[PDB]
Amino acid sequence: GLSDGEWQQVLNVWGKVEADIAGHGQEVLIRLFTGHPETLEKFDEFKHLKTEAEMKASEDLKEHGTVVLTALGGILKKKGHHEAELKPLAQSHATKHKIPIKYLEFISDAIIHVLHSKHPGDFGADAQGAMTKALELFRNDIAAKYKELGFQG
Ligand code: HEM
Repeated sequence: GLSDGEWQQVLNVWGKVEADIAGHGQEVLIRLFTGHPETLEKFDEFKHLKTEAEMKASEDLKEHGTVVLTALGGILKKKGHHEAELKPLAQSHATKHKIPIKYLEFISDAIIHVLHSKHPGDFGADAQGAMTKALELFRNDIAAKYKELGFQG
């Protein structure tokens, strides 16, 4: 867990994202897909967008980025009391999309990268500490449900 002070740093940084969720969303997906090409293959509707420039030219990709960060923001705002929002996501990523936990690790690092990239010098050490914790929490709770389901990957 996170202290209230850590949660207040998480939500304060999330406010920066909300200034433009789609722009942040697109950056996260691109970092993921260029950094770990294997992840693109799980998306049937984007697997043909193998380079950064192709990825940038798709509003469909950008609306998916929007969906991803609006879901995440909604989870962060629960401050760890997220059992109800997390179970459906774990189940669908495990059973429908077949997303190994490693990919969640990847997107987690991608978010940190993007925050530093879009707000250089504005994402403090303290802020980073708290955001990291928050994503680890998220990952760890998804991990528990994967285990329940035996999604070996
Ligand atoms: C911050 C972590 C993530 C969040 C919040 C998230 C959220 C979502 C949401 C809300 C949906 C739509 C509803 C559903 O199908 O459950 C979805 C679908 C999907 N997710 Fe994720 N996701 C995350 C990570 C990932 C990663 C790392 C991958 C793959 C490398 C992935 C692959 C997919 C795919 C393939 C679908 C179906 C897509 C489509 O129909 O275009 N997700 N995700």
